[PDB]
Amino acid sequence: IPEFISKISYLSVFAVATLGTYDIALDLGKKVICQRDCKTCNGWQALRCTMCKGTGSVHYQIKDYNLRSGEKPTADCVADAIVENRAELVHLPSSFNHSAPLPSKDCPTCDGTGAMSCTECKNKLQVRISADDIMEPPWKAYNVLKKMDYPYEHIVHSMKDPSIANFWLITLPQIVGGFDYDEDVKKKIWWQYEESMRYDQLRDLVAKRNPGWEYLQDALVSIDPVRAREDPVIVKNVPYYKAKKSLEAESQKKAQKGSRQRKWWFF
Amino acid sequence: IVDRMPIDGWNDVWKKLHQQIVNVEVFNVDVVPAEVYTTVATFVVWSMRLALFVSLYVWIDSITRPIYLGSLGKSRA
Amino acid sequence: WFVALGFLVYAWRAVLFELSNWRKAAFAIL
Amino acid sequence: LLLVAGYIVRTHLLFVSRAYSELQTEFEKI
Amino acid sequence: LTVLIKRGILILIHKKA
Amino acid sequence: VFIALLPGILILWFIRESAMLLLITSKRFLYKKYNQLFDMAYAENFI
Ligand SMILES: [Zn+2]
Ligand SMILES: [Zn+2]
Repeated sequence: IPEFISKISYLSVFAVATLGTYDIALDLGKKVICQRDCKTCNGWQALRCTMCKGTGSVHYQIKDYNLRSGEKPTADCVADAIVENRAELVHLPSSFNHSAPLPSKDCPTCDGTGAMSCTECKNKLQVRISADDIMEPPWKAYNVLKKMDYPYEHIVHSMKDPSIANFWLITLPQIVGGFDYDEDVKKKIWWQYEESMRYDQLRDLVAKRNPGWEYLQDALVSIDPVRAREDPVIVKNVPYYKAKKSLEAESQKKAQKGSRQRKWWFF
Repeated sequence: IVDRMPIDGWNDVWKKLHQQIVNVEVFNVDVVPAEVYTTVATFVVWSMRLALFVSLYVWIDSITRPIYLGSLGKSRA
Repeated sequence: WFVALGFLVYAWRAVLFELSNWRKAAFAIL
Repeated sequence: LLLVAGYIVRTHLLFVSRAYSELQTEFEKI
Repeated sequence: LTVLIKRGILILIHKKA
Repeated sequence: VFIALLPGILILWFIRESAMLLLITSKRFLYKKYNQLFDMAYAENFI
């Protein structure tokens, strides 16, 4: 009994010793192992889930319904089919904006987080061997800053002026570079600029609420689809806005009635 | 702490951040003093564990163990 | 003893880590 | 540099392991 | 700081301790 | 990276040298002890 305790303690101290040596043995390899770099997710193993844009509250819709012979397409029958999954439940992005706001629930492709992990990266090759992580390189910083875009929106919106466009487009390159443009170059710049200004001219004209503005609204939705899909000036449902405008006019009429007969009782 | 901010929302995220924020805090901790800390620290900590175990072992042992051409001169005498 | 004093003042927070683990393990054993 | 360091490490690990095993057996002798 | 979750996962973390 | 990789190599080298010293000292001590035990019995007579 005493010899066994002495032996097991004298073996335990040396077991502690060899385990401790193995700790440093793994530790030396621990700072020369790095995460394998990809080109989709840059090794971060996550990109913004584009099918929900990162918001996550995607709209849902019933596409087809296998109705029983003898029923009417009501709403409760559709719900009962949803209980037994006899209707085609489909996911619509919140990027598509609809006239009727559909139920916005969590996106199954990202489980509500808003990102997809890089499935191209595989578990067998998730680690690298390079000691690049210790010496902070110029190329990683330049790459992580190459996806920052230097967002130019602060000049593109301010650019819509003939004198200011003249300055920015022509005068600044001619002064800084010390060169002079050919007339073909200047005229092509001016033509492409005037061609680009069509959408903002039409947006300004449709913003007047002048009579017959739905025709210019359809012109806006015809000239460029993607931008017109997000412009807040364009209304999805025209009778909606028109009758709400008439209702607001009669509402301020009755508001005037209230605010004018409220002053005839204290006298 | 936010989890796995994926790749490319930041230029949109900083679109709102920069308008709400009043003061950002940026930490500067390099890698090499951290790694020097790892190696020296695991050395000293594991030697501390070894010292505690060997002291306990030696004390408990010093307490418990005392309780336990070849026929010439052989032919004429 | 002096180089030991330097090495222990050097790594104070990690030593406190390990001592905290030792105390917690001892109280869990008892 | 990394390859040289890894080689030195492998030699050191083998030497330490065999030295500690021999020390264990030899202190078990006494 | 660069902790290693098993199956070979490297996670960068905050400063120290 | 060099000064980052240095201390682990150095501490493992001290571990190796300490283990070598302990093993060699124990080897000499056990050799002389076993020879002395044999020499009480088989050599010239003893004290
Ligand atoms: Zn990737
Ligand atoms: Zn999603």
